[PDB]
Amino acid sequence: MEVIELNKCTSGQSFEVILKPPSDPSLEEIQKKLEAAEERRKYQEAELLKHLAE
Amino acid sequence: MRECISIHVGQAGVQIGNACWELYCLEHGIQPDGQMPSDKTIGGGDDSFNTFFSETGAGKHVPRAVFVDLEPTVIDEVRTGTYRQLFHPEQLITGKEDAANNYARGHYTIGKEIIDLVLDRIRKLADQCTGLQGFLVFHSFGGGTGSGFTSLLMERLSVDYGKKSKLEFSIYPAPQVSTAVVEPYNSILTTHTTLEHSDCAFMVDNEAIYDICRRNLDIERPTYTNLNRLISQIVSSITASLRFDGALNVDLTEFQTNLVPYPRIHFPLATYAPVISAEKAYHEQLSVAEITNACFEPANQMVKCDPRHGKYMACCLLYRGDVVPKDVNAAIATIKTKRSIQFVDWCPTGFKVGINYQPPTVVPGGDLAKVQRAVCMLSNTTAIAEAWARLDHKFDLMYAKRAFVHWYVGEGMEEGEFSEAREDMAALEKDYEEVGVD
Amino acid sequence: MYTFVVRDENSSVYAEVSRLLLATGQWKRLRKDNPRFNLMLGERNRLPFGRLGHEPGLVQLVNYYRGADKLCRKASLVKLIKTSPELSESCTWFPESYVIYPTNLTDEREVFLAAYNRRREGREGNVWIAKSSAGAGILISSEASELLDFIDEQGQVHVIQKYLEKPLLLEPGHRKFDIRSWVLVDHLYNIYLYREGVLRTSSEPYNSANFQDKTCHLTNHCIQKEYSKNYGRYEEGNEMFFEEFNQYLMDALNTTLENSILLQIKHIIRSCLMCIEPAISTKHLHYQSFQLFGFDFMVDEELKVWLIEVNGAPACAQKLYAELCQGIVDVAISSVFPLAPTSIFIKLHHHH
Amino acid sequence: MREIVHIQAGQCGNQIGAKFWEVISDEHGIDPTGSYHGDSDLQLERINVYYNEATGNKYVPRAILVDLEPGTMDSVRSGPFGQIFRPDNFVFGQSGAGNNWAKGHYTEGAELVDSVLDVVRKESESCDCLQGFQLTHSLGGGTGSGMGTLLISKIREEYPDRIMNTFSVMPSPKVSDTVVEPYNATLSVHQLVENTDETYCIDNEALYDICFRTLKLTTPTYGDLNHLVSATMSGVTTCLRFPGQLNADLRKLAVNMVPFPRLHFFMPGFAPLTSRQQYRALTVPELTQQMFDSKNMMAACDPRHGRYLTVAAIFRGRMSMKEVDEQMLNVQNKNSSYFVEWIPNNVKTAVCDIPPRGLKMSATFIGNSTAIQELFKRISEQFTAMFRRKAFLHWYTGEGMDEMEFTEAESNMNDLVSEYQQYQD
Ligand SMILES: Nc1nc2c(ncn2[C@@H]2O[C@H](COP(=O)(O)OP(=O)(O)OP(=O)(O)O)[C@@H](O)[C@H]2O)c(=O)[nH]1
Ligand SMILES: Nc1ncnc2c1ncn2[C@@H]1O[C@H](COP(=O)(O)OP(=O)(O)CP(=O)(O)O)[C@@H](O)[C@H]1O
Ligand SMILES: Nc1nc2c(ncn2[C@@H]2O[C@H](COP(=O)(O)OP(=O)(O)O)[C@@H](O)[C@H]2O)c(=O)[nH]1
Ligand SMILES: O=C(C1CC1)N1CCN(c2ccc(F)cc2)CC1
Ligand SMILES: [Ca+2]
Ligand SMILES: [Ca+2]
Ligand SMILES: [Ca+2]
Ligand SMILES: [Mg+2]
Ligand SMILES: [Mg+2]
Ligand SMILES: [Mg+2]
Repeated sequence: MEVIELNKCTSGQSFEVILKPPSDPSLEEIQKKLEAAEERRKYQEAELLKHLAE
Repeated sequence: MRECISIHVGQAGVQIGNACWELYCLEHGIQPDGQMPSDKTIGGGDDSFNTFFSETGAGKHVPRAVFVDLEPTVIDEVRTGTYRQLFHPEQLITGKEDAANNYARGHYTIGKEIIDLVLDRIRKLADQCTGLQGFLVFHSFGGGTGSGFTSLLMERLSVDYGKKSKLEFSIYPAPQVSTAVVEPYNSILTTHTTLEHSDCAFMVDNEAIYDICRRNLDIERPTYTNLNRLISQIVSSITASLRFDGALNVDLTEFQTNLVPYPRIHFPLATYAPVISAEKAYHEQLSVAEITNACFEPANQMVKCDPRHGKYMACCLLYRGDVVPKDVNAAIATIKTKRSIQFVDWCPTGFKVGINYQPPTVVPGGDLAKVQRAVCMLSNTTAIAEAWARLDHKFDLMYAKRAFVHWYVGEGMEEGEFSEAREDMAALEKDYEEVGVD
Repeated sequence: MYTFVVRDENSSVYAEVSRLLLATGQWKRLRKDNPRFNLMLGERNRLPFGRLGHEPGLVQLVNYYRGADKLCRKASLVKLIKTSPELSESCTWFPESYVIYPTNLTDEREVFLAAYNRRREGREGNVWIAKSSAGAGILISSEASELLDFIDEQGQVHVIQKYLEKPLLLEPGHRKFDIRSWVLVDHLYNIYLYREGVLRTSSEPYNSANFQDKTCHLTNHCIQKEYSKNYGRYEEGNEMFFEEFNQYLMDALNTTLENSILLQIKHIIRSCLMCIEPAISTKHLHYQSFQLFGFDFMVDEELKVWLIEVNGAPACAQKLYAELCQGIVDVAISSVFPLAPTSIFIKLHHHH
Repeated sequence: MREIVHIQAGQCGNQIGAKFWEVISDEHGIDPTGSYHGDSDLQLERINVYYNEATGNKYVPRAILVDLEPGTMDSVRSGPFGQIFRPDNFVFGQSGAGNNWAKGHYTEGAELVDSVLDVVRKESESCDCLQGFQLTHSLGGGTGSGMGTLLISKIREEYPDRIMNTFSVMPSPKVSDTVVEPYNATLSVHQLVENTDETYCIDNEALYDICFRTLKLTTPTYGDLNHLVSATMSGVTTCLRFPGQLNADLRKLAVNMVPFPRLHFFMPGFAPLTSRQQYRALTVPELTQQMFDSKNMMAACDPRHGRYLTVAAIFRGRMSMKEVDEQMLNVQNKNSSYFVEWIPNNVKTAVCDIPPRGLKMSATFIGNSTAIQELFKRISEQFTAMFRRKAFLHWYTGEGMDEMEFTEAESNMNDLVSEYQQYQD
């Protein structure tokens, strides 16, 4: 039950009690993901318009 | 002094962000017009509260915050609310139609077209900071914006601010206050793509806040205003160290140092007490031992789970009010001889304690009664895995039938991203089991 | 109209409880995966406790206490007793036991041999029994070498404990036996002891000069009905009920089952369950638990009661299924979900 | 500012569409001349959703009236609120459609469809942010069925990423005008399967039985049946026209109701339905028990014959929202054998403080139930009864159609039934 690193200031204090010792995707790569999904939306809408044109 | 920029995404993040900044102003003595009489340095200063507020030549204390929503109704409350004068228009960003609770729509379809605008507005706030620590990001799991656009913003912040820490306040989906059904999908999608980008996240389960509001506050059917005012108290308890003089959790990095020994396992459980109804005739003031003992009752946890059947990796005790170290240690001793507190063998069995003498501030007319002392415990338990298990099971039920998947594929998402995100959650669940179970 | 789910088709007990629940016309059984249930008759292994109590408006109840395995595992019970101050290492009603891991894997090998050498040198009876939870696999021997070598040949944790060389033998027959007590713990953590017990007797004469033939030493209902040639001679199915056993104690020993044995049993059930109450109580939990336990006791020739083990999913005696299953529905299920005596249980009062 | 464009086509579509604008105009305080006269700001909060604001604070519905003959729309223009509609928004011909899907879709209707789209484009071009479209029509005639489904096909081509919901009256031999109704209904259903995000299936027989059996109306009229549809339409759009719990747009509402793109046909319901014992206060238990009762549903399908994929309910009036949840969570947890268990929390409830005219409180039911397959089985059976003999086909082949197109519509509907059947097991 040890108290270590006791710090006191005007608005409070803090300390540590020990009870027992122990035993990314680049900017380019993101643009590709965003544009690849945008391209799948364009393709799906094209098949819809191609369907409606038929 | 180092600055923190808060980012509020989606309806949940914006309304929660609104409640916190209201609370911050009442705590730091700031008026709705941005004026702060106690700030003797006009138009400048490197005080502790300056980590969250900047100052104009006219003495206005302006939050270091950005509000983002794909639809404007929630952010229009801020533009016209009580604290409209605090923010300037550049800080409030709104689209014209939301993501319809569709992750793919917020991340890809709409997110792609507004991500650069948000980064620009954030860059402006960053350009006012002499030493930016990082970002606090508020959002929901369930919303199409809160889930889908946040994960895109997190990826870009990791690129544009490599050496900056990013903490989250995330709202876990609860059926009692949700008319949606696809929220398990969004939660898992956003956790997968946000995992590697978030240093420390505080999950708040709406189900937990709902019961605390009915149980302790005697609200029959709580509103978002009720939930948010309680949630902003816990948020204030967690961010107080950054805004006040002190020596514990004085910068965003210290949160990971003290609460996250393993990177992926960065979801500390939060417990708060006491929550006393204001309508009560007058409540007996609880002691340090009583409120500390309450921190091990599931009824006051931000995520309902049983820590008695987990292992602790870290534990932080944040006190506010009339509390002295003597009483803390005295209570902690008693609890160890009465409670089930099993730590992992590769972590010390101890508690870091912070005390701020200023008692919890309460919004006038709110539901919470003014107490003389309160505490918030941050403990990294494997028991919080129960929440990942619950959420992952709901995902499996719908995904077996591919229910609602066409809504995501229709916005440009590949079905493979579903199973890819799910297998990541399976790996996350296995990590908790290797750390907690024998 | 209450709803329940069945997730263990092998439980003879709760099969009868479910059969009774439906008979009331006020309980509806749902598919085993329907989460909108009031009562879960859960599985034995890996019961998903984390998914309980998260259905809006549904008060949910389960028939297993999360964490009670600490008390129903051979190796866990030994650890709980030695490390729990409420029971201490000097616990007088539990045989000396040691946790021994096979060498192919803390472990108490040296601690066991230290106590073993002490007995051998002191001329005292030095007979032990090695067993594990992964058994139908038990070995009784007086040599420490045989016990440890038997465990190494296996691959699971075992327990070596002292063998009661002075058991109380029933007459006529000169035969061993054990006592099974069923205990129900409701959501409020009241400890109810079923008024009906059973003595699983051995139909073979106890022989202390031959531990090789384990038919007279092991009183398991399956062993007697398989490796015993006098099964059912003295009592039907080698099952003597408290009425007869009590009558015997009066004629033979001039004492009652209550004074001589039951007081110690009630004391043991309390000490065990009160110990783990802080760890498994669902008092302030988002769901409610209750569980039926099966305690196994041994009695020596001094009429001292010894705890053998505790079962987490016990079966019942054929003649007592109806009365006990109905008793579970009365105090455990209907107490939480009421419907539109002279209790068969004995409430063991205690401080929570 | 999430605007909705309303289109009503054909006799049924315009007579039902008219009563709809009559109902909500009263709820928003709009008089027959377009001038507001309410006493609550909630009436104007979401007023732009369905109304345009003209000079002098006038509110003009955002509605387009379409027909191939002038008769019905002459009635509307001379009807109660006839003056409230934009004069330019009346688009009609003189030929008529002769209750022939081919005339509404391929010949007569094709000659008029472009001028309708010009009005639609005009209304859309003024919307700050278009939510989507809603169409009222019947499936048993020629205009609302044949030309309505043609309008949807051309609206989707020009607005591919906008929501399209319809209120579709399904024919029944009990309330029938012509024998070719099964033909027209089968041909429209496939258009709706492909091109609507939501279709509220309103069965004329269910409406009839409700008027005769529940309402005790000796001799029901089309007017009586339409009173039920107006009330149901006012119910489902309550969450769009007033502020409350949910503030979702058409797309978010569809996202949570439609787990599969083709299975988007809803069974609507309404409560109370009282016969003239009409002043008695209706309790929350009664509102809930009726709302889920089959007799209160307008699809003429027994839900106990299938399973709910998703269920929504809107409660209107000053009531105990706590006691609301108690009765809802009671109906679910007492009949969970009819809800699919692989969509967690598929029963959602919302409250609105404003009750309908002359009702302390009410509830509107919206079920995405696999039992709707019984409705398509009926239509298919009646279709094949005639088509096997090619009866009345000449009316359609004379308009350029071929028998093959009928065979395809037949297969499409029977596939639709097979899709509902797999999800019911
Ligand atoms: N605690 C709390 N939760 C909220 C609040 N608003 C919404 N939620 C929860 O957030 C989830 C819905 O996501 P939203 O945040 O509303 O959606 P969004 O982020 O705006 O994204 P969109 O789909 O585009 O609207 C549900 O689980 C709600 O219960 C709030 O103000 N406070
Ligand atoms: N220390 C000991 N001294 C004497 N006999 C013992 C003993 N340990 C076990 N036994 C004998 O073994 C039998 C029960 O063994 P044990 O209970 O350990 O195995 P088990 O758990 O598979 C049977 P059950 O679970 O049904 O009670 C009893 O009949 C008892 O006579
Ligand atoms: N509920 C209701 N159904 C109608 C009405 N008018 C016609 N119907 C039904 O709609 C079908 C006839 O279609 P109709 O609208 O007259 O054809 P259209 O004018 O060419 O579009 C038949 O099945 C009728 O039962 C009405 O006013 N109300
Ligand atoms: O599609 C629509 C609108 C076009 C009418 N709705 C279905 C979903 N409804 C709903 C009700 C309660 C609720 F809690 C959630 C959703 C409301 C209406
Ligand atoms: Ca200053
Ligand atoms: Ca990083
Ligand atoms: Ca012509
Ligand atoms: Mg939103
Ligand atoms: Mg056993
Ligand atoms: Mg007609």
